[PDB]
Amino acid sequence: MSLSVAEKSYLYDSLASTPSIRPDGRLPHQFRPIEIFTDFLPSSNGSSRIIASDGSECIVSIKSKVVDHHVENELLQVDVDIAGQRDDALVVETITSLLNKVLKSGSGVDSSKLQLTKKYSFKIFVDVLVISSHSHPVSLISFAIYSALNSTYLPKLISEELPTFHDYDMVKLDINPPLVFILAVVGNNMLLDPAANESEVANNGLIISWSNGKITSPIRSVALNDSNVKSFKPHLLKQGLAMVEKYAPDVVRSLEN
Amino acid sequence: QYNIPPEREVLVRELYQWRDLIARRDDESPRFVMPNQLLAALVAYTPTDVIGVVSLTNGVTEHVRQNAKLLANLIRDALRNIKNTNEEQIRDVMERFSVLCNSNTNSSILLGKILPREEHDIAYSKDGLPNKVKTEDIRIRAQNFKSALANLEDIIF
Amino acid sequence: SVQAEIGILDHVDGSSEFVSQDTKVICSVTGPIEPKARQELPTQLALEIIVRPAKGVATTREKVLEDKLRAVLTPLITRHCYPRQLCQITCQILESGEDEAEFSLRELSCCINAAFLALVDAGIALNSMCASIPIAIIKDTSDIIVDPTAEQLKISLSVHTLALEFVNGGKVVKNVLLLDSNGDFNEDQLFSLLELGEQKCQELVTNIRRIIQDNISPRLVV
Amino acid sequence: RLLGPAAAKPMAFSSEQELSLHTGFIENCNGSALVEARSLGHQTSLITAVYGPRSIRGSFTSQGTISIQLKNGLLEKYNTNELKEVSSFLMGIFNSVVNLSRYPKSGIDIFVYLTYDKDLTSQISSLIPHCITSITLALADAGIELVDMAGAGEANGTVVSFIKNGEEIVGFWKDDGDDEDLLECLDRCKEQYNRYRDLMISCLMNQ
Amino acid sequence: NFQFPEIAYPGKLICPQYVPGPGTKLIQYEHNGRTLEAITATLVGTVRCELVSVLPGTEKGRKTNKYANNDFANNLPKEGDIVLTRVTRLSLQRANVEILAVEDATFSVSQADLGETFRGIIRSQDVRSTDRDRVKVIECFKPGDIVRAQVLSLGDGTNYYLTTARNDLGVVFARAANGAGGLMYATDWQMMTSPVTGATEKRKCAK
Amino acid sequence: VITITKRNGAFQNSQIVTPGELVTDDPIWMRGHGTYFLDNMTYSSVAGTVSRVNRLLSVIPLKGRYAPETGDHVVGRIAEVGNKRWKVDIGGKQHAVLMLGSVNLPGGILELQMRSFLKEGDLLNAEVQSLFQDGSASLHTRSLKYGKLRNGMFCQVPSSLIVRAKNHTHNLPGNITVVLGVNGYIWLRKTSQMDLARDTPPSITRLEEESSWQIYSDENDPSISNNIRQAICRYANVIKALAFCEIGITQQRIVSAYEASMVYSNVGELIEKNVMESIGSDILTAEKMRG
Amino acid sequence: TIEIHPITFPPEVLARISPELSLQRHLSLGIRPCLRKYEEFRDVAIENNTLSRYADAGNIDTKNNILGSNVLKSGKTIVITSITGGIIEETIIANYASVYPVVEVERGRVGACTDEEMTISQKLHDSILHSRILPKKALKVKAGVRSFSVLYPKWSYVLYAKIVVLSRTGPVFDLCWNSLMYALQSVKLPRAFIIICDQTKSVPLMINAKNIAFASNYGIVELDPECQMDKLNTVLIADLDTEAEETSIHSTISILAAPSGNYKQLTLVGGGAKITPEMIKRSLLLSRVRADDLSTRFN
Repeated sequence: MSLSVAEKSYLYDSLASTPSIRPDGRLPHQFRPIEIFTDFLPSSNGSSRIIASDGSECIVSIKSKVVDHHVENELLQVDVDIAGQRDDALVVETITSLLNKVLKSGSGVDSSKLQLTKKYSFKIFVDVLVISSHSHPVSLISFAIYSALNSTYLPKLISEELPTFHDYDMVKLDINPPLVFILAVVGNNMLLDPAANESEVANNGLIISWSNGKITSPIRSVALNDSNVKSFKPHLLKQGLAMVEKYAPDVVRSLEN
Repeated sequence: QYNIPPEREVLVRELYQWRDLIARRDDESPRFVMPNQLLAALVAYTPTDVIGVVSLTNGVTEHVRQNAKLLANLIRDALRNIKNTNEEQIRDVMERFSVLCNSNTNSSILLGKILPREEHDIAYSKDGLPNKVKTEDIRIRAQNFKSALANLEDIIF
Repeated sequence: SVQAEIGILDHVDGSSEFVSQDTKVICSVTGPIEPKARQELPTQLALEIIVRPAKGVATTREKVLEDKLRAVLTPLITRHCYPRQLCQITCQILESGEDEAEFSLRELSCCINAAFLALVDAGIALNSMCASIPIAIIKDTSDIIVDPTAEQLKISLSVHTLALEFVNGGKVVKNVLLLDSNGDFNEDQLFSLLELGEQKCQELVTNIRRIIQDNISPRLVV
Repeated sequence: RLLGPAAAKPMAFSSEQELSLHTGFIENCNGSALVEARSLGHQTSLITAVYGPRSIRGSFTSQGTISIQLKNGLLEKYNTNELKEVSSFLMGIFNSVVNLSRYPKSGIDIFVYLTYDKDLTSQISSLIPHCITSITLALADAGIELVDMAGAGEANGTVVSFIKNGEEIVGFWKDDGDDEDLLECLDRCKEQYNRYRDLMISCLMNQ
Repeated sequence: NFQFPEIAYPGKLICPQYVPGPGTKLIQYEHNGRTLEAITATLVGTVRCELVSVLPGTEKGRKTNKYANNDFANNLPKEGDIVLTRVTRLSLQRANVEILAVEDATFSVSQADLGETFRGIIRSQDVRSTDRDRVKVIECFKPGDIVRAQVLSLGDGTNYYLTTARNDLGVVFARAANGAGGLMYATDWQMMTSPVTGATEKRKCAK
Repeated sequence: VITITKRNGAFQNSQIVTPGELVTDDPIWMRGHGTYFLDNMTYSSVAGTVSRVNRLLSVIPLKGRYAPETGDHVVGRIAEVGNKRWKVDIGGKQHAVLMLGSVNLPGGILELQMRSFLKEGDLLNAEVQSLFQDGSASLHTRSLKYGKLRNGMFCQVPSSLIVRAKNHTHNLPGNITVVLGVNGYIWLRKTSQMDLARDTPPSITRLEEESSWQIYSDENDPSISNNIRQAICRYANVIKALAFCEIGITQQRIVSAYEASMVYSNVGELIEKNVMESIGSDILTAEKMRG
Repeated sequence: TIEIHPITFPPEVLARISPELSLQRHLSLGIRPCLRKYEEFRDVAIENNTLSRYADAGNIDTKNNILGSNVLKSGKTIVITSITGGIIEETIIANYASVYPVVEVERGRVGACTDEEMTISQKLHDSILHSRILPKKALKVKAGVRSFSVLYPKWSYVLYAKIVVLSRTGPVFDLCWNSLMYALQSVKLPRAFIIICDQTKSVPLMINAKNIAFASNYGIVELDPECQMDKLNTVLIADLDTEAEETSIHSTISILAAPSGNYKQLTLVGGGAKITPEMIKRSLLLSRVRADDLSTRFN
């Protein structure tokens, strides 16, 4: 985004006060309406398209491949491609390396839920395509892969020889997909799910990962803007971190529906 | 346009508005009664006397000659007007500074012994053996070059 | 005996084609022309040297070929009389005439001669003239021979590419432009070939002058 | 760049934390440093160079722009995707420490070379606290202004960078590890940050 | 007015509110009480009192000039400063140059060639002191000459505004035929001649 | 709480002319916008409706951007600073130019430090003075009413949803002043001293106004009422709500939707898509079917 | 006839406004801008087998791939030369091989390989092959079969190289060559069985120690009477360094000298001053002593 310094001081003073007045007036625990479409790519096992309120749209496709897990290290490879950005861009490889950690085969998702024979297993290819974006999309892609993995169907196994699969029947992918949230701190107030203008005048940002009803390992604290970058008190680190522990079940109840 | 000091803005204002009223009185163009060439000349010479306006070096128009006594009286009015406006709890916060201040070797592991090595120049003798030069030898040559650099004050043929 | 033709291209200021044994190199010179931002020099002329192999793309093998050819033509051109200007000098090797992977001396010797010829046809200020020859020694007789063939290189111990500079009717040698060598040699054999290489390049410019006169003279007052 | 023939295959074989600090020894850039850490079965040896500040032609920004880049050295070559991930985390920290408002219309380029990363038995978590202490020494040698020293520590994957004697946190990084290990991981790095903080000043004051 | 330690490191507190300056910034700290405006040094060097400023480097580093490339990058040419430039481009009504040094005598070497270096423009109206409207810049400067020109208004969108309308300003070092000849020396006010070659070239001399 | 709309199975949920068809064969017409003449016959270049005003034949396209016309009160931010001219982003097909002589300078006739008081990204309002050959607009700030915006928040609406009225700016209850631009750039700020004192209530050859940089300063008002800032956030939602329901924006419909927001009495429940369709329907039905 | 005083400048800005003028003023005193005399070199300090898996002959590394290393430093430049290993299956100069270096000079820039990085990588490959250092019979693999129990009595070795130059101040073509010759003598070829390499067992590389050589660059500078006159006198500068010398000196001589009075490579560029046979013989003899000190510096 790009704003004027006159209105940057207005949003900074309005978000750092004790009432913590938000631009659109939403509460610090509220979110923006999101539209999610699933199951529309027959050539893929799973698929999802997510549309945000500000115009950010992202498409996720899921493919599968039988590979020997004794020689294949990671079974969940995420390929991120942002339109208008190079494949070797600095902002693309960071999310590519960050999503590979939130969906690591064994850590973020247990490999036992996609094993076949004692030798072979399914490898999940998560292809991400960001059509448009106005803020940090790591939280939007997590919502897209969540609905895509929960709407994925893989072929059923028939059973040391090469595995055979059924022609008609296909089993559902029962996998708990981790969730990623973005939090912005403005002076001394926490903001869950910031906007393009909120994250532009914020002091610092927080990335929390949620899996199996708990805060899982891959978390970050990357700055949301290079202008106003300030250090935060450790009491703010645990405030927003414990804040998602109260409202994330309300997110999953509305997302897993 | 003619580079007139901004301090004389009160003078050109009186002459421009008088030029406009006379141009409207006799139904003439403002340049017919006083062109921009003559306007800049009246504000520069500032003719106080009745002769300085009519006997100007560049020449005047018919309206300036007939109204010579009036314009020579206006510059005298503006000259005396432009000259009229020119004349007219520390120790309580210092102790907090000193009480907060109370809250406050391996040479190498792998490459720490090779990289921080300073310059070492060597010389080869006639037989073929290295001769390391001391840091004082290169220092003698340093001041010998700077002193001989600022001692050039004459050039011959 | 070598063959050479001048003025063969229609869309460059100067063109040339140097043929020796089996190596054939076509060069193209264009200048002075408007340089780019990163190329323009405040005082003297800028050079854009580009050589290309016969097979495959331009790898790092030809990059050192450009840097050595650049050092031969840079002192040969009066650069100071073309301030803030550019001159493109492209060398295209049609036939290598040797082994590209094991050798690269005959192509450097032909690119130097082909570039100098194209610099003459384009009308660029040259302080002197140039001549380059390849030199190698057979491990059998251990004697110095000029322009060795492709079979004579595989048996050679050390290779040489001597480039000289001639003035005063192609007789006086002003300075040794380039002498690139790789292999096994000593100081006794260095001057043993440097003296022999000076008289083989003297008859080369004498042969170059005859060639560049049979073609430029008819185009002038004739 | 030769790389050799493509038909060739690579070889396949079937408490206390020592620290070393240096600075300078580089003439290209303005300020440099070299940190080395040898503890248990893992050694770290990386070089940091700061080429700045350089005035940007045609720029009109109100404050400076930091450019941090991690480059693979010669051993334990990480993936390029994770190298830029730590760089973006390093820029998110140093954008709050380096006085950006002092250098308008100019940028600062950081070059950290993880030359020798060795393990003797995410592996990048242990190297992050060593990269932060190498840039602060290099930024101070280049005459660049930094608001207080910046250091970090490791506590089983969790990497937290503090400032102002550990009063306020500037950055937070965690990979792998366990669950509910927060306050203990903070204090394990809080006392480790002070271990790296005063050691940087002791090396930067010697001659 | 000097009870503080001699040397200072980034983060060391100096004195309360005193005024800030080069190497300090008003940072409010908290020690179980109200926030006090503390001036904190952000450079490695000694503190000086006049006006509070922290100058980088040691006294030996200032005399030996160990921070050569660090001094010019931190001290930008302000208004009225007299600098040493090099002619790069010659236009009909201007002359693009390249700032190489700046004085307060003593100077400071610029950045080491490649771009991203400070450049300026000497307008034809500010070349000479008399007849400022009609001049011939081709008779005043040549590409590759060191020119001593004083800066003017800072419209630094890309270049700087310089002037040579004085006696001690102009070409201070040049060579015949744009570097292809011998070193020339300034004789008259607009006549430069090389002793060995004997050739004369019209410049804007400074003697 | 979150409201997530879900789907499954699919990817998603006068005279109309198309480009390439014949609209008329009568040569006695004036070819307008979205129309190309050819072989004494008229064809349409875009898709839309046919308009026949006088002898001017033109096609009104469906999705049309902002067309800059002479004498339009617009709002735009500076995109770049050039040689004595600043390209401002109005939202049209190109960047509108703002010559240095089109704004009030405090120094006057007495200095290329243009970026000092007006850099890139700064928001302001002005009026279109004229147009260029390619359609680019030329703005000017020769009035005290036009100045650098501050003490508020910026928002954007589609250009085809702004109705042209007499007064471009209006004063709203709650000490709030709205600035409606025909380009679609709205500025919601607290009422200043100017919009409050003017929007609501022979030897003379004219003189020049003495205006300082007091209107170009980036320093906003120090003390803004907390009760007023919550009103601005309540105005930004109801404006984007009417734009979500393709409703024309006028001064009477801004204050009408403001009373409907008091039923919920919270500025956070307005971002939902269900409450926007209801408040939008409460205006089209309780106003157009009652008067 | 003429008498005009010149304009003086401090030595700091003298090298910036004109590297040619600063270079001529030093040679009038018999010194160089590098604070060195005419035929003075720079001391070196090397560390072989320091970054390799075989650093400790008793306690081998658990996870390492480098076969040998050499941290060379001459003056203020730093050269690091590691060597990785590979293997290819196969089915007078042709009997010898070479190395595949990846020169990466760090100067503070980003992008692909510089023209300098690609010229050193090829000149190193061309000098190793012509000097005959690695015969093709030394790359063969005595591949056995394990059944564990390994036994030893077509496959051939492929040797890579990565050179990282830091704090560059001049032409580093000679520093990378000397650092490679040191790093060559420290690598060990791991044994291979039936293909998998051995974890601990290694074999020393068969390097043709007869043809080993070292690098040394020189320069021919032409003076001038205007900086402290029919004709003039030229001097020879050994081991060029600093931006002043590399920019102004347009006539250099870089050579590879081997023991027993043998030479492996010579480049004779005479762009600047005239290269007389006097300075040709002097550069050759001055390099034979340089190669004797380097080969007998630490080993």
